[PDB]
Amino acid sequence: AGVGKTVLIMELINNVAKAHGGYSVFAGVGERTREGNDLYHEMIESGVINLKDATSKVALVYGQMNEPPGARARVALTGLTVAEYFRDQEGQDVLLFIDNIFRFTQAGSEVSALLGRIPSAVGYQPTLATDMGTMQERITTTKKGSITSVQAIYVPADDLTDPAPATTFAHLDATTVLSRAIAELGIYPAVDPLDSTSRIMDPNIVGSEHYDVARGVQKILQDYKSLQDIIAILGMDELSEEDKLTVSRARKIQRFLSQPFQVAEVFTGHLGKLVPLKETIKGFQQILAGEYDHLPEQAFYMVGPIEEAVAKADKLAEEH
Amino acid sequence: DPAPATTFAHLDATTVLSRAIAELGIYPAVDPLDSTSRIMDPNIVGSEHYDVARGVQKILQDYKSLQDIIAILGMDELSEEDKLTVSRARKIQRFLSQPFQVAEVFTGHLGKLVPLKETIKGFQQILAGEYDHLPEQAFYMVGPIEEAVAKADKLAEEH
Amino acid sequence: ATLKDITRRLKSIKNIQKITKSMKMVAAAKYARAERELKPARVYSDRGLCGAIHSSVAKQMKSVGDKIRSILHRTHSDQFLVTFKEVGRRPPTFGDASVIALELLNSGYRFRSVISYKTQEYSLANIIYYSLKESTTSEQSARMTAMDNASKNASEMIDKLTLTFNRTRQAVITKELIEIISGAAAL
Amino acid sequence: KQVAGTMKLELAQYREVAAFAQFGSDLDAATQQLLSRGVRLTELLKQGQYSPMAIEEQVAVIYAGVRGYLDKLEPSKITKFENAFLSHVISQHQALLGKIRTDGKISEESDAKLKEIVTNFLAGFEA
Amino acid sequence: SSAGAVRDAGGAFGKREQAEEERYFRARAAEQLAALKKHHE
Amino acid sequence: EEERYFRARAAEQLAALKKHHE
Amino acid sequence: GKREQAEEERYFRARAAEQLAALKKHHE
Ligand SMILES: [Cl-]
Ligand SMILES: [Cl-]
Repeated sequence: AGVGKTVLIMELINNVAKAHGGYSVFAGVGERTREGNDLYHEMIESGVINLKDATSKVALVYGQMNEPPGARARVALTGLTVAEYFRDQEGQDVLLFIDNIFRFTQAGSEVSALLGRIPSAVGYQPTLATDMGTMQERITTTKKGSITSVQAIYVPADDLTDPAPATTFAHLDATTVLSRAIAELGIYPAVDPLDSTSRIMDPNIVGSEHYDVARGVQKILQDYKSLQDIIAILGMDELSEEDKLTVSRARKIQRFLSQPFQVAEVFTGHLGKLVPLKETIKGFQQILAGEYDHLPEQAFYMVGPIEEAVAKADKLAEEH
Repeated sequence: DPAPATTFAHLDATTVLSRAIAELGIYPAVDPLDSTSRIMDPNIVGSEHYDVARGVQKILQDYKSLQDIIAILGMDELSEEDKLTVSRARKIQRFLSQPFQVAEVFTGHLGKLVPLKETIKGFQQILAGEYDHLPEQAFYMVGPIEEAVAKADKLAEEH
Repeated sequence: ATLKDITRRLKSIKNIQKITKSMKMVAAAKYARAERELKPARVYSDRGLCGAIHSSVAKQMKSVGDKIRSILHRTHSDQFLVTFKEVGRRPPTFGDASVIALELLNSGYRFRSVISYKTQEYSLANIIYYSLKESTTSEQSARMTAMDNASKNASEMIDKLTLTFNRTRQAVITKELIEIISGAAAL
Repeated sequence: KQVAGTMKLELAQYREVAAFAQFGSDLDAATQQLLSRGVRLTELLKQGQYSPMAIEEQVAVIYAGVRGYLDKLEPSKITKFENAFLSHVISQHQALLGKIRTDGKISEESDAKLKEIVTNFLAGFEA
Repeated sequence: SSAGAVRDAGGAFGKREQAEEERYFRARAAEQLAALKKHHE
Repeated sequence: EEERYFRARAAEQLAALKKHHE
Repeated sequence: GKREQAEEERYFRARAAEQLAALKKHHE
C-alpha cells in the first residue's frame, strides 16, 4: 500500500483495452475481502467497470481469506479460464491479474497438507513445482492470441531463496518494483527505475536503439545515486562540471519518468496521457544527449510526450 | 522453549535468572530488565517504591545502549554526562547483588536480610548522585546502603 | 553454525554498522568546520580512529596529542618534555594554542585532500597555530573515511550473514518438521 | 488530523537524527530543532495506565507540543506540564473543549482562542 | 535490531568492551580511594 | 544542501525564457 | 566480510613493497 498499486492496475487495464483492444481479468486470490470492496468501487469511480451499460473492461474473480483452502487454491484457475476465453475465442491480447500469487502457493500447501503428504522443505507441498507449472504455462502467447499476467508477489521473511517466491521467479519475464521512497518525492507512478528489470531487455529482442537509450538512463540514474552520497557527506563544492551536469540531467530524467493517468481524472486534475513506444525512446534519448538543458526541471514533471515538456516550459515561463 | 514459555502465563511474580549476569559475579543473578510482578504499581506499593524501581530499570536499560557506543569508541571519548550514567549504572548492578545465609560456603561471607525501605532509600541515593565519590567495588556483595559506606572505610585504609 | 548464534552476531554487527554510520557524519560535520578555518590559516591528537596519522607523525620523528605519547613512551621516555591532553573534541583556538607556547620559553628549559595526507614569542605562536590547524583538519578527514569504511565493511558482513541466516532458518523448519513426520509414522 | 499530521512528520524527522544526538555536541541550529521537538513530542506519547483521554482533550496536549510551546521548557518538566495544562483547560475552559467535540475540527476562532490559553498558562509555569 | 546487542553476542567486540570498562573503573577506583585518604586524614 | 543548488538553477532558467520571449 | 580482505590485503601489499624496497638496497 501507499504506492498507487491499484491506480497502476486500473491504468494498465485501461491502456491495454484502449491501445491493443483486449479485456482484462482480476483474480482476488486469498487476500482481504475489504480490499476487494476497495478495488470494486475504485474501478467504478475510474470507469473500468460500468454498471449502467455494458462497456466494462474488467472481469472480477474473488476467493479470499474467509473461504477454505480448497476454494482459495483454485481461484487462480477460475480467473485464468475467463482470460483464456478472450485469448482462444475472440483472439485478444488479454491482461490477467493475480493478487496475491503467494496465496496460490499457500493454499496449495494447505490442501497438500490436509490430504496427508510428507511435506517438502520449509513445510511446502511435494508438488510445489508441478502445481505452479500447470498454472503458469497456460499463461502464454498462442497463435490465436495472448494472456499477459501481472502477478503480485509477497516474499515471505524478505527471503528470495524461499521455495514459494523462488519457484515463482522461474516463470517471471519481468518485475515492477513500487517504492515508497520514490512516492515520497512526488514521482507517480512510483516505479523504481533501477530495481525494476525485464528479461526482454536485450539488443536482439527490443532493438539496438531501445537497449542503448534504456541502458543510458540506467547509467545516469546509477551515477546520480552515487554522486548524491558525496553531496550529503562533503558538499556541492566537490562536484566538477562533468559531475554537476549529469546530476541536473538526471533530475530531469526522473521527473520525465512521471506520468498523469486517465484513471486519476476523477481523483485529481491533469488530463491522462498514453505515451507510444517511439515517443518514449525519442524523449529520453534527447535528454541524455543534452538538448533540453536550457529548459527547467518543473516542465518535465507530469507530462505525456517530450512535446508537452517544451510547451509547459513556455507556459510556466509566463508566470515568472 | 515451550516448557518455560507456557509457564509465564500462570505466574503473578517472576524471577528471570541470567547466565551473563551470573558469569560476571553478580549473585543472585536476577535480570532487572526481565523479572516483573503484577503488584508493581504506584497505587499498590506506593509512588516512592514505583518511581525508584522504574528509575533503576531506566538507567540499566540506557546502560545497554551506551555499551554499544563504548565497543567502538571506548570510555575516554564519551561525554561527561555519559561517563556518569555508566558509573551510576555499574554501581546499581553491584548493589542489586547480595550474599545469602544459605550460600555461606559458596561466597565465604555471612548472609544478609535487608528491610523494605532500606532497599528503596538505598537505590534512591545512588540515582540521586550521593555516592559518586565512592568506588563501585564497595557496593559489590553487601546488605544495606550503610554497609557500602562502611566497606569503603576498610578499602581506603587497606589501600 | 546454529540459528541462535547467527542472530546474536547479526544483531551485533547491525548496531556497529549504525554507530559507525553516525561517526561518519559527525566526522564529516567537524571536517566542514575544519576546512573553513584552514582557508585563512595557511596564509599566516588524543581521539583515535583516524587511519594511520599517529603512526605517520612518529615516522619522521624517529628518523600536543596524548596518543603520540602512548607510542613513544616505552621506546623513548626521557627525551621529549611538556605533554598535553584534551585535544580532539573541540578544534584549536588562540586561547588554547597560547598555552603551548608558555611551556617552552617561560619554563625550566598536513592536509592534502580528503583521502590522502602528508606528514620570538609571537613568531613561535604563528608556527604552532599553523601545525595544529593542519593536524585537526587531517584527522577529521581520516576519521570520516575510516568510519565510512567501518560501516561499509560491516554492511558486507550483514549481507553475507543474512544469507547464512536464511539458509539456517529454512533448514531448522525442514529438520524439525521431519522429526514430527517420523514420529507420526512410527505410531 | 490537523495536529497529528504535523506531529507524525516531526517524529518521522526525529528518529533518523536520533543517533547523532548521543555524541553531537557542536551542531547546527536547524537540526537542533528536530532534537528539541523530537524528545518533547515523545514525552507527550507517554501516558499513565487506566487514564483514558477524550478526543477534544488529546488535540489540546498535541497542539501545545506541535506549535512549539514546550521547546523553551526543560524535557524533565514535560510530564509535569501536561498534568498541569490538562487540568487547567478541563476546569476553566469547558466552552473550548465542547466546541472541538461538536465541530470535529479546530475552527478559525478556536485556533486563536486555544493559542491564547496555552501562551498565558506557559507564562509563569513554575513557582 | 535491539539495544545492548554487542555484549550479548560475546565475540571480539563484546569481550573487549567488557574489558575496556574494567580498565577505566579500576583506574578511577585508585583515584577515588586516594580521595578517601585525604578526607579521612 | 542536496536540492538547494538545483532549485536555484531551475529558477534562473525560467528567467532566461521570460527574457528570451521579449 | 568481503571487504575485510580488501583492507587487510591492501595493508600487506603496501608492506610487501616497503620490505622489497629494503631488500633490494641490501642486495646491492
Ligand atoms: Cl470471498
Ligand atoms: Cl465465441
